[PDB]
Amino acid sequence: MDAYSTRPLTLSHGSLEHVLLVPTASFFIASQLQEQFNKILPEPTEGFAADDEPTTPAELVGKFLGYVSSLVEPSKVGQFDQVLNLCLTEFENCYLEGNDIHALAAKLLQENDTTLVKTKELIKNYITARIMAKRPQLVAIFGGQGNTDDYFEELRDLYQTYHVLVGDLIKFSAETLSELIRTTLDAEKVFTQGLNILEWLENPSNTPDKDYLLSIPISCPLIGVIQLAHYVVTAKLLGFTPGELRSYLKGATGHSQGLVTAVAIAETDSWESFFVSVRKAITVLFFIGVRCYEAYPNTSLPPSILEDSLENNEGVPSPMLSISNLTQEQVQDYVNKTNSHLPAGKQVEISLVNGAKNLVVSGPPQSLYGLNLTLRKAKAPSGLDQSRIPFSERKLKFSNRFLPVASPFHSHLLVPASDLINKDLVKNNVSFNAKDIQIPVYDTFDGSDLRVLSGSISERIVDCIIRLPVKWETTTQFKATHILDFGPGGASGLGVLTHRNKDGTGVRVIVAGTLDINPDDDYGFKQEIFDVTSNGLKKNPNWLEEYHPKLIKNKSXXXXXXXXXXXXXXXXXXXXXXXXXXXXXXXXXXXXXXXXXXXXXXXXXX
Repeated sequence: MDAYSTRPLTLSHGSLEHVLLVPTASFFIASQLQEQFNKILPEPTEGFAADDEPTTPAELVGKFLGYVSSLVEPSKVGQFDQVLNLCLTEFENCYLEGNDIHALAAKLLQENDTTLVKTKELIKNYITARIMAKRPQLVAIFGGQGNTDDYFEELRDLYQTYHVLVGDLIKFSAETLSELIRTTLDAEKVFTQGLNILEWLENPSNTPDKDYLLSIPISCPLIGVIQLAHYVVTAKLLGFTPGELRSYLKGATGHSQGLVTAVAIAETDSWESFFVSVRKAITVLFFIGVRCYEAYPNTSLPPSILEDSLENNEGVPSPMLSISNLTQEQVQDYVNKTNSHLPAGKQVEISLVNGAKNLVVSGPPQSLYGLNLTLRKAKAPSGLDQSRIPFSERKLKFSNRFLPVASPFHSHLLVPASDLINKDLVKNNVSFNAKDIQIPVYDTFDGSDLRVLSGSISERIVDCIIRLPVKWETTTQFKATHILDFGPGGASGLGVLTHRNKDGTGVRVIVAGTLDINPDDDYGFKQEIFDVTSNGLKKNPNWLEEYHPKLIKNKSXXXXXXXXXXXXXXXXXXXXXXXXXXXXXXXXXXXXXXXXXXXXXXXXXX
């Protein structure tokens, strides 16, 4: 038949073996999901689930047929098995000719309308419909504790979009994690939000409490999941292996919480070597969050400090604190001003050195709240005094907001369980971390190859997290062209922060989202497009110094332009103009005829 409803696309008549099962489908695409949906097409045009691109009918035909389909590989009869496929292949030659419809999703955002969730839907309406019964320089960066408040609604949408591409590891890792809680004692009495992570996907009505979903022994292994769930679609929808993906690299430099996958992605040969490489990550990550919680748990705060925290609008008073928009060491004075009197058990330490202007400080929260007092001291109240001699006396502008982090990471109170887990890592045969590092994974601090064993590597992996800062600019050190990031979702979690650091450099890419914002850190669709690479220019190599030899011996003309305000009002400045410079002269009393009759007199003698 055809795609009806104000946007036409025919369906080829296959001479009477489809076109009697086409009324099984087309009159079922005459369902009320399209026929209460085409009256909204005239006045609020393509408002809701109808025809926003001319092939939006071709996917809802293709998806709804796949949704009431055979639905299991022991397939139902051809109306739910094969009339998809001829409709698929006719769709496959209709608008895409291949070319990886994520690229057409950018061409769905640009050529047709800007509805990302409808842009995202048709891929799911392609991919599950595709797999149904048939049709089967680079730097990597992982993230950690990033600018993300969910870590899971990000993930829950990812499994909802690509059920084909994650459901194996979803089945893999949640099984291990539901077994990981039992295997160590004194962990079962920590996880009273019970760790059936698979359940929370299909059942978020009794989801984990979102604040307790931000907690350490629910989230620290969970961050490894989303980068894994993004690594597999990077393999599967490119049709590659991670061993194929580990070939085309130059970097593999993960964050503090994400260094574990950087080691795990340094060593991943094939898809069965993938899962032990998963088991590298999760079994490292799972034992981390529980023991530091046993080393130090969440302090439930008295409600007066709950008040004053949000009065300054820094947010939830969690034991981790960030500052932006300053140079260094001024805060370090104020740390000393706090730690002049505070106990060693209540000491304050600057944690992370990400960003030449930004800093992160963790510690016991009241002490970090105590820092916020002298942060409020000497603070500009965001009233205007830059217009009154700014670079002599003006107080400075900050961002004293907190972090969604349950534990004081990179601290000096998180010493002992890091030494305890070293026994707990060699208990079960995953702590090898051999010479199978192919690409040199840069360390967070002093970013070596990491295959400098005499580390028994997953102790330095422990040691780099809660003992030491990051110093992220020195960490990076890239002779790169682009950077893939696998941070915890969005254009907020450490994707921009690399770009915020270095400029004149790569065109850094983040796996999450088919969205974009602007040509800053473009992403999503470039993973498998064609014929249009980008290149964020080296604003240093480009537009620098100059010297030459012209067509007729001249330059571009002697770089100096000068213009006074009283000393540019005669024939006198026309001698320097007669010399070797650019002279600009105006504003000479009488607007009429003065410096006008004089202009030719400034021209004849020019």
